[PDB]
This record gives sequence, structure tokens and C-alpha cells, in this order.
Amino acid sequence: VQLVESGGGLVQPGGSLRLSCAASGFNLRSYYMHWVRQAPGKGLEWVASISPYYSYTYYADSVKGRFTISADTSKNTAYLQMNSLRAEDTAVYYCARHGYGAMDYWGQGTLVTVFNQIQGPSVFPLAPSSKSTSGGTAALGCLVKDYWPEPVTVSWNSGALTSGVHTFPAVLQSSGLYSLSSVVTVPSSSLGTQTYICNVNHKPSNTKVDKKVEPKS
Amino acid sequence: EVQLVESGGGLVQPGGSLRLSCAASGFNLRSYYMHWVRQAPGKGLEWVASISPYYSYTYYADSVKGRFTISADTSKNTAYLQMNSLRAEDTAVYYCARHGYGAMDYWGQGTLVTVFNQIQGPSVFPLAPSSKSTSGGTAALGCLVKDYWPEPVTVSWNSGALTSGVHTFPAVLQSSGLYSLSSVVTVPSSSLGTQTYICNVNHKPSNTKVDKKVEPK
Amino acid sequence: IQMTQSPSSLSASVGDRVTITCRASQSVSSAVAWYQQKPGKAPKLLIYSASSLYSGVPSRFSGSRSGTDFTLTISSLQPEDFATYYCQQSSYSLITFGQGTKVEIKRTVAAPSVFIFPPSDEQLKSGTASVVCLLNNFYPREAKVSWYVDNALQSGNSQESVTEQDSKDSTYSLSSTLTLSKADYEKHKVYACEVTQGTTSVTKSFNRGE
Amino acid sequence: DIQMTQSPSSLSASVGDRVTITCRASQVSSAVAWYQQKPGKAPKLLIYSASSLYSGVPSRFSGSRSGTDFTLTISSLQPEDFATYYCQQSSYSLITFGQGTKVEIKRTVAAPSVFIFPPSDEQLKSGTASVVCLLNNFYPREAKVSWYVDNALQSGNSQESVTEQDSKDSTYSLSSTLTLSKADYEKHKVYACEVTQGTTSVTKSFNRGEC
Ligand SMILES: [Cl-]
Ligand SMILES: [Cl-]
Ligand SMILES: [Cl-]
Ligand SMILES: [Cl-]
Ligand SMILES: [Cl-]
Ligand SMILES: [Cl-]
Ligand SMILES: [Cl-]
Ligand SMILES: [Cl-]
Ligand code: NA
Ligand code: NA
Ligand code: NA
Ligand code: NA
Ligand code: NA
Ligand code: NA
Ligand code: NA
Ligand code: NA
Ligand code: NA
Ligand code: NA
Ligand code: NA
Ligand code: NA
Ligand code: NA
Ligand code: NA
Repeated sequence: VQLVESGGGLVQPGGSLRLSCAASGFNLRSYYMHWVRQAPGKGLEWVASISPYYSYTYYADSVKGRFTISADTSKNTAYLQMNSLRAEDTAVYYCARHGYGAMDYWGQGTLVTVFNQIQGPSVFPLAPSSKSTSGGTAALGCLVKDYWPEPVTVSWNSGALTSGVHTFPAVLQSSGLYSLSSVVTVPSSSLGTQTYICNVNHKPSNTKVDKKVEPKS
Repeated sequence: EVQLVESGGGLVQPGGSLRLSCAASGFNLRSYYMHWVRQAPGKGLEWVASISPYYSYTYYADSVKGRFTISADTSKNTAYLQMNSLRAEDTAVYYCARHGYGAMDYWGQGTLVTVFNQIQGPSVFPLAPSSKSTSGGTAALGCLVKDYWPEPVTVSWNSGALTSGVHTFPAVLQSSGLYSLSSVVTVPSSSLGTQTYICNVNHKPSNTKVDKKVEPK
Repeated sequence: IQMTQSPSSLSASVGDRVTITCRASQSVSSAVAWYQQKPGKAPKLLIYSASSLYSGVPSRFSGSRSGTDFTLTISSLQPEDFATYYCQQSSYSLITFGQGTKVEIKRTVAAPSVFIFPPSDEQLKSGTASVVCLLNNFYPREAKVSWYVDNALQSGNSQESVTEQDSKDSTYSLSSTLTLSKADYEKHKVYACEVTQGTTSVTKSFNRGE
Repeated sequence: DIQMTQSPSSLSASVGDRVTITCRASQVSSAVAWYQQKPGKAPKLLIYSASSLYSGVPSRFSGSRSGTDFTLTISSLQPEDFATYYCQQSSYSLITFGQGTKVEIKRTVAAPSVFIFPPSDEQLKSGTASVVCLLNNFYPREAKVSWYVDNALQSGNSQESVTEQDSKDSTYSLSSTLTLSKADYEKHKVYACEVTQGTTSVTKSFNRGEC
């Protein structure tokens, strides 16, 4: 028994790619077949399964509606058609056979790499607690996540707020996208009366984001 | 009153072209030498090109000669850096500056130019064992597998015949976006004269294989 | 269905008894399997249905379940048992995996063998110089590698890489690469790599052109 | 060609100290200038012709020549003198820069204020959770930030970032972001950020879903 995956490689976000799983020494229509992926340096994640002869399909929540597992018995081959590819789909994709107790035979895996495209950031609040747990000084900020390429710039209150601001250098995440945070310290007594808005400009994607940062209950 | 403003920087493909402009105010651009100076992220200043008053003579750093062209339009009060066959090492903030008092007295704020990644086979250099062992009879040799994109590469030695004592390290991501790794092996020094050591680097994304005979220096 | 693996990693000596725990949320079923994954390889099945040992797997591996906990035991840890171990739960065609447990072998200290490689003549005709420092077959992994050029300490121009633990002697190897322009390489003379571990520092060096 | 060799590549000195940056020519002319570059800004010209002070530059900056050696002196280091300094050499229209010298200000130890930020409700609807730990206004930069989730030590799922030294008080700030699956975040309870510096460790924590 041998399982051999092909078709992995470079792919554009939003693009499509189809993997094949070539089986030998057994007819795969008589077995549940699975796709399991492994992001670089991370753990195993089950992706999809196909049932024997009934061809019933099951999908993990992260890929359903984008991925489709199928099989062609005449070629003794299993397929994973992946469609709305995104940064989180970079992984080694294994097909494996379910026999008796669990997944007993595995292929060697096929690597899929989703490369980067121009993309404006998502900007989430770093919200101050209405209750100061730091003796009267509150920390707030904006988390600027998943943009490409550099750079972004951040201002607070359209330039009105400069004292106590720290906009960090961006970090390169594993997915190839950048992320940074910008923070400011203010008096807690100001949380009820002063509006704090971060303005993020990302010229490569022609995007600007304004985020009002409000205290959490 | 003197103001320098660079535009036209941004994302660019390796082998592609991009044109920067340097818009001048508060002085006539024909009466001064103009310079373009770049700075790679986190690194130091590097002079790139200069343009002469009225003779429009051009001078170039060796690293850009034949690829970059500085020019000037006196009617628009603007200086230009035309950049061709861009390469990963051209990623930098480009600053134009005015020649005042023998040096660069007014600078623009700079414009970021980012060369993104393209499929590329590695350059594979020898890690050569010294003919004279300085480690008590054991020699270390290897291959430096540099500047390929994307992952992965695989390495064998002597077409798989040499496996014991091999360490092929995980690839590192360089600042330029390209990957780099080394594969090394320890052998007896007495073997350096008679035994041939070839590393075989396969890079499937670029359909490239490199075989490098590593010889003692 | 959710599986929670503990610990995320551990270090134990050869011969030690090791126990990985995996906690299901809704599992009245024995449908829990254990896999072993070695670097760069697909996982291998060890235990299935929580306690059945798969064919060919050594006898020191066994599985059990206590309440909502499923447990994998390696009764006498062997060096070739370096791996990441995964519990798995199989449902009405739905599968979940634990986050895994990395098992590293504790061995006796081994000082590294340190080699230093000048840039090759071939590489220098392209205008860049990489100097490579090799630490071969050492333990533990923790080490501090510094570069000096003409006795000046380098910052921001080197990158490290480390192998996974060796399946036979349980050591690591590590590379540090200094990257410089041809011009900077050609104007300085003494290149050294300093390897510090505990109360001992070892410096391997060369003089350009010698 | 002409080459400038700058020493040191970096240094740290106290306020009021005298700082001496040396730049050594390869072959030359007094066509040597000195620049100061602050983070995110173009270099500012300080000295030209090796010793002529540029207009408006404070008098504590001065330049000197002796043979092939050129020297920049800051006679009384001020906190706003944190910058990278560059010598420059001009030839028959050919220009070379030294590699620069980063000057960092030595100041008194300051323990950071440590804050911890749970992932926002907005982000969790995308399936990812970022926990953010802020070390505000501290000195020295060297610090060890570890993450714990339900008292288990985290590895390989966090990244740090550090500001440049502050131009007035000379401190640093540092962020550490732990990134988790929404599922993993919503199944654990205690999230803690441990900041170790010297003989002191400070742990800021929160319980998910509580305050
Ligand atoms: Cl708004
Ligand atoms: Cl031979
Ligand atoms: Cl050592
Ligand atoms: Cl800068
Ligand atoms: Cl303090
Ligand atoms: Cl502290
Ligand atoms: Cl972890
Ligand atoms: Cl976790
Ligand atoms: Na990606
Ligand atoms: Na930035
Ligand atoms: Na950041
Ligand atoms: Na921007
Ligand atoms: Na030996
Ligand atoms: Na690789
Ligand atoms: Na042992
Ligand atoms: Na150097
Ligand atoms: Na030495
Ligand atoms: Na220099
Ligand atoms: Na700038
Ligand atoms: Na703790
Ligand atoms: Na992170
Ligand atoms: Na302590």
C-alpha cells in the first residue's frame, strides 16, 4: 500500500488549486479517505473526508464551501479542490487512509504556499478597562493586523494626540503578512470624556482606517 | 522655504522598472548638484547617483551603473531616478538631497521602494574544508544554498550515497524575502584527497537542480 | 469534539517513563488514536481505539484511558523516540487532533565542535560575503553565538539555524551565518565566531587571505 | 575607490559625557561631512569641510581632522542626541558613507508599567485571537517576556516589538503579541504575561470573560 500526493505549489490568494492523491495496493472506494494538513511548525489539522461508495463528504469548519473532496475510482485517485485560497491555507497537505481503528497509511505530503498580495489592514481596539488596574493611568491602542506590504503610518485623533504615543515597528508574521500595534497612555479620568481614534493609513492598498477605541464594560 | 518631496516609490517586480521624482521648491535646481541616496531597512546610507549643474553630468555608484539613470527637468524644477532591472538589494528608502556647502544640506523625506519575490533557483557555493585539519583529523565541508524563493529545497550528498554525519539545516528567511540554508557533513581529513563530495540541491518550484563539487582549498 | 493535549513539551532521560495525557470533551467512545511524527515525515500510527497497539510498533508504547482522559505511555524512553506525539479522536466521520507534545531526550552535556568557513572565492565575484560558523553535535541546545570582525562585535548581520535533535546520539547542530558586502569583507582581516555555553566560551577564527 | 571606516558601530554613554566618533579614510580631501539621523527621518547635516559647523547646529557638536582620521565630538551628550551618526566622504564627484554609529543614552533603571490586553470581541468573529502585552517606558532594553495560558508556558506563538529610545526620557517600550486560534483562546481561562528583568519578574494576567 502506497499513497502519493501531487499538485502542491505556489498559489495566489483567491486563486484555486487541486491536489490529487494517487493510491496503490488497495482500492480507495472501499475506505474512508481523509485530507489532513500541517502548517509549518504547527500541528495536524483535519480538512475533509470522503465515505466509501456513498461518496458522502465531510469538512472542517475552516474550509467548507471553499474546499471540495472527491474521488475517481477509475483512476484510484482522491482529490482536494481548494478554491478561495487564503494565507491560513499554507500547509503540507496529507491524504491518509482510514483503516479499522484510525488513519494507518499516509502519503509523504504536498506543500501548498499561498503568497502575498496587496492588502489593507484590519484594525482592532486595544481597549482600556473602565476600572484602572494601574493606579490611574490607562493604556489603550489599536492592533493593525495582516497588511502587505509595508508601510503603514498611525496617528491619533488626526494628529491632535501625540504625548505618550508608541507606534511599534511592524512584525513579519509567519503567513507573510505584517502586523503592528500603536498604543498611548492617558489618565483614567479621561476615559469617560475624551474620544480616542486611531487613524491608520496604508498607501500601498489605498486604504485608510479610523477606529474609535472605547473602554470595555 | 527650501523643500524636497520624493514620490513614485512603491512595490516593484524584480527585473521591472520604476521612476522616482524629486520635486524642488525654494531654489532653482539648475544651480546645484543633486543626489539620490538610499537606505535599506535597518541599514546604513548608500550613495546612488548625482547630477551636475548645467553640464548634466551623471555619476553612479558601481552597484547601480548600467541599471539606474539620474536625470533632471529644469522646466519642472524636478529631478528623476529611473531604475531598471531591479533586484532584491534595491529595496530601500530613496532620498534626494541638494548639494550645499560641499555636502548634502537639504533632504527630502524619502520614498520606499520594495522589490517583492519571484520564483528563483538558488546559488550554491562551496563550504570548503581546509586541506590542513584544525580539528584533530575530522573535516567539515558543505554547501551554502543562497537566495532562492519560495520554499522548499532538498539536499542529498553524492546522490544519496553519503548520509551519515549530514546536517541539512532548516532554511532561514533573509531580509530580502529570499531563503537561505546550508548543508554540511563531517568526514575524515584523510578522505579529502581521494573522496569526491558533491551536494545535490533540488529546487522544484523553479525546476532547478544544482550539483556542486566541494573541493578542499 | 475537542482534544486537549498535555504537556505541550517535555524532556526526559533515556529509560525514563513518559506519559502524555489527552482530554476529550464528549467521548464515551474509545475512538482515540496516537501518532508519532518525526521531522519532515508523515505521522506514524502507534495506538488505535485508545489501547490497541498497531502492528510493528515497539512494546514500550501503550495507551489507556482514565475517565475523560486518554493516556499514552512510553515505559522506557529511547533516543529514537524523539518526535512530536498526537492524540486523535474520530467521530461520525469528523476527526480532531490534539495540539501535540514534543518529546526531547535528556542526555549528558556534549561540547560542540566549532568550524568556521570563509566566504568562497566564487561567492565574492557577486559582491556579497557570507561567513558560516558550524556548531556540530552538541548538547544542550542553548548556546550564545557572537561574531567579531577585527575584534568588533557584530549586531544585526547574522542569522542562526538549528537542527532537530539527532535520533541516535540526541545532539544538536547549529549554524550562524554572517552576511557582509564584498567591500566590507575585503577591508577587514580577523573574523571570529564565539560560542558560549555555561562558564566556557570557544572562539574559532581565521585571517582573510591566509 | 575611497572607503570610510567608522568606529564604533555603536556606543552607550551617559548625559553630560563626551562622545568621540572616528571615521578613517582609505587614501585625501577635507571633503568630509557629518550627519545625524533620528528614527524615521532624513539625516540632518551637522559638520561640513570636516570642522565647519552648520548653521543652527549646537556648539557641542564639533569635527576634527588628523591625517586620514576624522572625528566627531559631542562634548556634553544630551538625551535628544540619540541618533545614528554618519561620516561622509566626497571625491571627484564620487561619494561614500561610513557605516554609522548608533549613540544610545545611558540613564537610570526604570521598571516598566506592564499592561495586558485581551483580544477584542471584533477579532474573535474572524477566528483569531491576539493577546497583547505592553511594557511601557523602561530601561534597560534587555528584558525577557514569557506567556502563560492556564499556567502552561507558551512557545513559538508570540512575537515582540521594541520602540527606539525616547528622545526626552531615554526609555524603551516593548510589545509582545501572543496569537492563538479562537477555539484555543475560548477553551482556556488564565492568560498571563511575565516580564523578567534583573532579579524581578512581573506577571500581569486576566481571566477570560471576567471583568
Ligand atoms: Cl471612526
Ligand atoms: Cl571520489
Ligand atoms: Cl561551548
Ligand atoms: Cl531610519
Ligand atoms: Cl523604577
Ligand atoms: Cl520589572
Ligand atoms: Cl505553545
Ligand atoms: Cl495554547
Ligand atoms: Na501567505
Ligand atoms: Na512601519
Ligand atoms: Na508590532
Ligand atoms: Na502607508
Ligand atoms: Na576529533
Ligand atoms: Na526547505
Ligand atoms: Na539519557
Ligand atoms: Na562590520
Ligand atoms: Na580564535
Ligand atoms: Na564604515
Ligand atoms: Na526618512
Ligand atoms: Na504565571
Ligand atoms: Na504572535
Ligand atoms: Na524571579
